[PDB]
Amino acid sequence: PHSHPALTPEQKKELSDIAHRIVAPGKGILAANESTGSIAKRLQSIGTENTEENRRFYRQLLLTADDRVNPCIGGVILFHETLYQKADDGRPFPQVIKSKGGVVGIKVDKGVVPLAGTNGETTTQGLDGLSERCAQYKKDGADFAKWRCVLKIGEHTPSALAIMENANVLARYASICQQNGIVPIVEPEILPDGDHDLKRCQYVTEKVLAAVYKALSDHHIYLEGTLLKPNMVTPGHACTQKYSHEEIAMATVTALRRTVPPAVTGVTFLSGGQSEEEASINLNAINKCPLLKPWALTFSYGRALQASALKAWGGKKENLKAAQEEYVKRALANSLACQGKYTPSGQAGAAASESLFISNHA
Amino acid sequence: PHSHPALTPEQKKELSDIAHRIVAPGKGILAANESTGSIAKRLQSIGTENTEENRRFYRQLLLTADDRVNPCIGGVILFHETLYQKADDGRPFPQVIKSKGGVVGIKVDKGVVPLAGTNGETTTQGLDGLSERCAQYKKDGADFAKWRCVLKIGEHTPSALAIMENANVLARYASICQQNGIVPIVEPEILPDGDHDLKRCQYVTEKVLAAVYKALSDHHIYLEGTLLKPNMVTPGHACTQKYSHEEIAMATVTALRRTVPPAVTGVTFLSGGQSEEEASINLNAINKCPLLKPWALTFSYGRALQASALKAWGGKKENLKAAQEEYVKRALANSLACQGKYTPSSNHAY
Amino acid sequence: PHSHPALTPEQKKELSDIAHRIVAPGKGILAANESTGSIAKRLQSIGTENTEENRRFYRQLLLTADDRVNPCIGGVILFHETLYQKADDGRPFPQVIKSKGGVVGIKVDKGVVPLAGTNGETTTQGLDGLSERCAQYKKDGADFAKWRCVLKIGEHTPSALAIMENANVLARYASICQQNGIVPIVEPEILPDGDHDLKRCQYVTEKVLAAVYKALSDHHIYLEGTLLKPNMVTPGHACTQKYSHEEIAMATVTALRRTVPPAVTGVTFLSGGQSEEEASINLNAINKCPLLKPWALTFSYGRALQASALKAWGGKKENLKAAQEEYVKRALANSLACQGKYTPSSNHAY
Amino acid sequence: PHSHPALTPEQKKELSDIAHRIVAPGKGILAANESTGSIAKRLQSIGTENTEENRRFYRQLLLTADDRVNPCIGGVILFHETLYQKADDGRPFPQVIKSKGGVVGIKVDKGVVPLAGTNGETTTQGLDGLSERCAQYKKDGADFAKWRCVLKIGEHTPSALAIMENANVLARYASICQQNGIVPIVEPEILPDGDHDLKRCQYVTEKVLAAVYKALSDHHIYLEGTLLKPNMVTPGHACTQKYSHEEIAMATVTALRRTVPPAVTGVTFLSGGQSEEEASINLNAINKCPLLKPWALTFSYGRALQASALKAWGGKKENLKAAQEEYVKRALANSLACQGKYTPSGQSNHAY
Repeated sequence: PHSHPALTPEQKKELSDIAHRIVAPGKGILAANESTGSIAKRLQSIGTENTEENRRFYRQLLLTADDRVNPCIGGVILFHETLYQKADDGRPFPQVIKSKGGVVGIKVDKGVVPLAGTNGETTTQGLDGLSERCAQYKKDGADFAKWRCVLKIGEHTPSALAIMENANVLARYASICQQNGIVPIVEPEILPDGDHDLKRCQYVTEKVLAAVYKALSDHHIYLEGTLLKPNMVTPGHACTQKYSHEEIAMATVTALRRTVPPAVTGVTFLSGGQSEEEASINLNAINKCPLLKPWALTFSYGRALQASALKAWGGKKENLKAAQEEYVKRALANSLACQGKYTPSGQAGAAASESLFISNHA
Repeated sequence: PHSHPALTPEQKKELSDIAHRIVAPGKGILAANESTGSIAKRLQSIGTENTEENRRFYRQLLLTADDRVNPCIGGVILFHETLYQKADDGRPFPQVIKSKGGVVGIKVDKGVVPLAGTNGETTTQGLDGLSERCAQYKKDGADFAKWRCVLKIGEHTPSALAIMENANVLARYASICQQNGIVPIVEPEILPDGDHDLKRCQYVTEKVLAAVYKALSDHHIYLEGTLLKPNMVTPGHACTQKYSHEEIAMATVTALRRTVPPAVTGVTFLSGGQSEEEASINLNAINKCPLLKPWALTFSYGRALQASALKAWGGKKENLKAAQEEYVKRALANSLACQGKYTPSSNHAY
Repeated sequence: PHSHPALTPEQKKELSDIAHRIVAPGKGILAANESTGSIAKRLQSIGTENTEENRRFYRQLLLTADDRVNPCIGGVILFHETLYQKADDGRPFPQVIKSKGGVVGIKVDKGVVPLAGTNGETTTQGLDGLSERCAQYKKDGADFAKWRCVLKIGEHTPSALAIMENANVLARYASICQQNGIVPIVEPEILPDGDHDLKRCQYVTEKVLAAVYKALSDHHIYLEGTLLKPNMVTPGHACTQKYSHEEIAMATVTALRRTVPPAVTGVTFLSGGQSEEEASINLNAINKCPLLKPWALTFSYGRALQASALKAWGGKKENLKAAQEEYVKRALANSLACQGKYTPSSNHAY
Repeated sequence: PHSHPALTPEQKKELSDIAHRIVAPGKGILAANESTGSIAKRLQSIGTENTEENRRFYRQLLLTADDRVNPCIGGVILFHETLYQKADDGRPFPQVIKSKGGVVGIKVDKGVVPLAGTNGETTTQGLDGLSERCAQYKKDGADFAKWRCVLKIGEHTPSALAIMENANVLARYASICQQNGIVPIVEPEILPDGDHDLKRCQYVTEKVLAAVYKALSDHHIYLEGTLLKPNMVTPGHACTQKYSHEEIAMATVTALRRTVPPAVTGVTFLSGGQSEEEASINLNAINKCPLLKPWALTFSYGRALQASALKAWGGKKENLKAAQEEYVKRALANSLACQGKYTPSGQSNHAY
């Protein structure tokens, strides 16, 4: 019951200042850390070879959009490869991101692994030598990190074991990050897979988050120097009953109010299969919910920000302008949504309404 | 996991409404639930025989203070005996309390008991037949309850066992209360005894509250239908280092912000033996602290509201008026305090 | 962590000695602690009024059987009422029990209560004032106590909350008993109700017992001064698949080997609705299981020891000898069973 | 509340047979898994250059001792490098180990790392890619593994976080091993450093082992297919009070009886810095303790088996025989001790 300060006042100030800059009013996160195995399917959809140059070019396309995205993007998450690549003008991507007022993030987990004795459940690995990697990434320009755990709703899931194990490992990952001046984004994703309804997702989300913050407390984590990346509370993808955006918003904010301490600097929602438009409309409704919310409620989207741009590009170099324009459109929209000032209008492509849901392959 | 609704929409509405009424803006709680045993020493200090009549008169004196206290008192905690007594005019005390706009509370725990194998630590008893008692109390005018758990800061305390057992028994007590329409006030008091500093109190408070809310979650407690009664964060009574009210306020608000969910309707601070003036000044600083507070921050005082009144009374019925005047002044003072409008005359460092 | 001895070497020796005497080779326990409301149906089955005198007579009938039962009975559990009744010769029942070489036990729990937010799950109450009660029972002749927690196998049960809460309350009960020189018998019964199979009962039984002993550790419980009363591992009462006695024995012993520390003095199995013969045959197979068992494996039966005697009696004083004869028959059968000497006439698959 | 079998009957039988063979009556384990950095200190103590060939020669010296050690050694733990080395005749070391009746073991953890917010406490890393590593080692001749967690007795240690985290990681390691047919040896070592007495060590050992087995249960670990490598229960090194071997044995067996389920196949004690003779006398006393012990109580020594051999060798090829003789003597002495038949010649429980 004795205190052995894990961080110093200076270390706390550095972590808190970083977390606040990432989720400053009107700002959100662009999750462009897709691996080669993942980005491959993306490039394939538009019939493009999955080469290092193509991946480089595509990342450059998103990172070098006009200055209209500056007020919209507070942070950009990159994959190891991209952190060490450069734009056509020789500027390292981390430098390109910062020159536009954004903070650089890096994925540090090494994927999910199966939990023996469970019904298809998993935990995440990547703690080995994480300290040394964080210290090096910090030097190379990164200020925050990404780590994803995955849970699923079923007849016997998520189980007591899965919840406890995933909560404990997130805490370890957060502790090591903070020791190296890196803001950890805690990500306990609850998949939308299944036919459960809204209230069931809310119940599970509440139990999961209560377990996550108890674990963070046991591990002496500095919450002001962290961010939370949860799933919005929605019905199952196969649920028959329909709900409005106001209901999803109310269920989501209620779950958070019952589990997330005010000390947490911000919440950056994951789209999880929602369409570009659907993701923006819900984020907006959440920010308009009548209930009191002591934390920033913004975005951290991957495909929900790139869908239209990826299609507009098509792998054709002469379509750069068209591609970037679609990206900019979604950034501005979400910027307004994280402020509760978004109202969808006329020119909203069909690709923006397409469901980006993919059944969890396992 | 699978949900088995512990409460219906109607039941939740009831508990939430009661909780909000108690901690409404500018309002607090008067803790007058002392037992014959715990009130003994006090009547002794003013040379007054400890008889039911004298107790009834004293309680009457506090509950019948003039209307100036109405906007100050949102709740009143009574001891079993008092819940069934009447004022001179024949009105049941619960009725007197309600007519002045206050909510009636009742003490339901049965005291602390020693935890074998610990360095003098305890847990609290009172769960047996608690359901039937809450239903009976509800029928007789009570809408919220009090249950006190006690922890101590020492070389090896509070231990892992004490923190875990006290947090678990508090959840059981809360569960039973919510099934009978009674708002449970969770009170995990960490004594100020000792020579520890301010940062050590903050550390222990953070760990305790964290354990408390995890246990409330495991037991499916409806937070919006509860209140929290914690100790303020301060140095031990024997600490040689000095701190300002602003530092006490910052440490207190920071600790709560790191553990108490926004859904909790309100926080009613225990006085923990502080003087009337000290408990008021500190509550004021807490409400003026810059940090954002998603819950009401008010009072739930015992001696911090009765001290001067008990003295002015001294058992003399002729002192009624003088005694009530003292109580009215502390009620007004704390009402301004819980709003940050009272005046007697680097957060990264936490 | 730091040590703060809950017991002295003398207190430990007293508890260990008591525990060993109860489960001495060939000895078991007679569970005759049925309440008025529980023995009511037992008496109406034989058209006998449920009066204090009839209950006193029936208990006397069992407690005063001839010396043939002495070597078979190491302990007898009584209900409050019976602990203060006397046989026709004026002798207090606790004296009658001790005079035959048996240890006296007393039921101390206060029944189950519903756990809010669960699918009909419960926990057990009775801790309030338990310390004073144990001190009094000790003076009146009791050396061990009984406390029953109930768990059920279902689609979503037993839940994480039920397991944790029941395990925790059993630990509080055990701690209080040992502080008063009373040997606590830890009873986490998993009902056989349902259509689940043998493997499912073994799984749940394994998870519950692990939680029970982690709890007893956290609360500093002296295991040598305790006994365990669990359910045998069997298929659900309505399971379609059928199993042999050897299978039941293997599932039961394997489950116990994976969770019960060798320090535990003994295991006294509950009958759980099994017939008199069935309960004896299963206990016999358990003792013949070709695996190492570091603890005594005996019995603590209620109806599985009284069924025939109760019927033979039929409420007629003229059938005293006949009734006791039936009791002696089951006492001898189980005495042989707990030794693997009873005759009515690939463990990696677990 | 539902079961989803992590292992099949065939997988359980395999893990169980391996565990029993390792701790069969009269047999123990030789821990020769020192790393390059660790072995450096050992070689430097005898003025010998720390080269691979020198390490190979030394490991060979122990692995090729005469057949007298056969009934004494049930298992041999190796470091990665040694698992892929060969004897002079060209035979792989794991082949040499098996031909002499021993089971081959491999160290799989990746060392300790500091736990932030604690008073110098740590946890252990090494889970990343562990499943692939175990499958590869199994194929190459390994049947059991080693993973070491370290806890320390102090003013505020072991803390709740340290105990909980170390117990959890050990369970993760055990789970992955069993999925690959490798028997995991759970090693929660409590350091003997400090001036604490016998009672304090027993208390701490009891609380640690309780958390360890609760964690193994939560992760669905098959106990019959595991072994435990705990510290003996002794006073701290700086403890002023003196104790007999009988008191050390009683406190050790008492702590184990109160926490280790009888389903555990065996207990292989670590020497924890004790002298060669001390570790043998205590192991013998532990086996003679007048209490019921439902599991095999044997050894898993490093320096308590190599101390004299390393010195007798001195790094000189001409001293091979003299060096091997020293090793054999300790192997024979401990073989008797884990049976309670040890002798210098060569042939109140309530107070705890």
